[PDB]
Amino acid sequence: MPCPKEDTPNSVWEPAKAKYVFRDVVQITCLDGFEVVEGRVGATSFYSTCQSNGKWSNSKLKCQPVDCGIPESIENGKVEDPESTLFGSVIRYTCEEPYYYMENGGGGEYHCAGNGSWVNEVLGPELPKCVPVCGVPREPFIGGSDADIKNFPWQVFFDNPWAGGALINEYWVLTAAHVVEGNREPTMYVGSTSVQTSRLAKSKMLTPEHVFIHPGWKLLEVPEGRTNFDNDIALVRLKDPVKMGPTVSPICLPGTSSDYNLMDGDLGLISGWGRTEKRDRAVRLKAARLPVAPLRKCKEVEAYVFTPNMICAGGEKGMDSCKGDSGGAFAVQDPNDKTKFYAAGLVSWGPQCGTYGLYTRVKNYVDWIMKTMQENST
Repeated sequence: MPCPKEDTPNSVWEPAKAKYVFRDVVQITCLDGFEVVEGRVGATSFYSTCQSNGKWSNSKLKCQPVDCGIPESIENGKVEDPESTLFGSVIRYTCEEPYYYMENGGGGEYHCAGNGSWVNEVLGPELPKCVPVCGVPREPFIGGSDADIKNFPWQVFFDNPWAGGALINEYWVLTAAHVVEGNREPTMYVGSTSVQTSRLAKSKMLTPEHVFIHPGWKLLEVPEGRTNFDNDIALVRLKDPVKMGPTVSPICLPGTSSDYNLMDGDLGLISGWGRTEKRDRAVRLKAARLPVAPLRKCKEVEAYVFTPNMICAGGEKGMDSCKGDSGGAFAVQDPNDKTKFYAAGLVSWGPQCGTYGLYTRVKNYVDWIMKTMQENST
């Protein structure tokens, strides 16, 4: 005749009574995190009625923990294999270190919340973004020596003709305008210490979506006898993002602040496969270390123009800027972080090279760089 109230963890009954009787109707609500799964629904409340036989109409319907389900994956990241996916469970996202780090990480710890979704203390249900770590080479680096591609993972090799550039994120290569005014659809390659024309299908090719030449770059009908190198800078947007790894990763950009100004004597690394192309053998990457020198030098050899948008480097006899690929990066150690490199300069001055080098002063172009990258996103 009367209906007993059985064990009620996981739920609350309105009205809550000690002893229920025939015809009594009870509303049952599951506690947050709990549901009754029947058919296509996870019911969080329902009615049950006390029958003439003392059994409840919906006895045996039980509130169970919600399942947040198998965690979504992220690009350039992994999620540790979870012990359960039920209410209150904890998962941990991490990025592929050291080539990637978590962008404003909530720490990557998510928990299975009451409504069935994985949530993070700060991000709510948004997943972590894993973005490329810039500037830090796996293995760091007279007239110049032998290099490995690991010393300069940001080096982009251009091919027709031989030239260079620097990878600055997963979608963008930084290079000299002189290098691209000719080929608007440049062939680019990354990830190898050696280059061999017959052998290029083995080294990972980048495909250009579009080339952005700095508007201050004076265009010439006759490019071979260019006297003015002001604003020698350009951006190439790639179709596909670049996977980072021990042989490929971007280089940092300079800040706008004055500690990214250069003093005479400041050391920079240049790198490349050389000015003279070789079609019959393999050529290994080479590098050289050069001191910043005052611009008032860089005048021996009618007649070149010089602006504060240019950096001069070198000076002693055996120094060689040819080493030294066009459009490549003049790499200086970061002032706030001795462990990462940034592109202070891009290799300028066309064919002119040796003993002293000329470099586009990257710092004066940071605004234009960020603007282009943000206004040509996706």
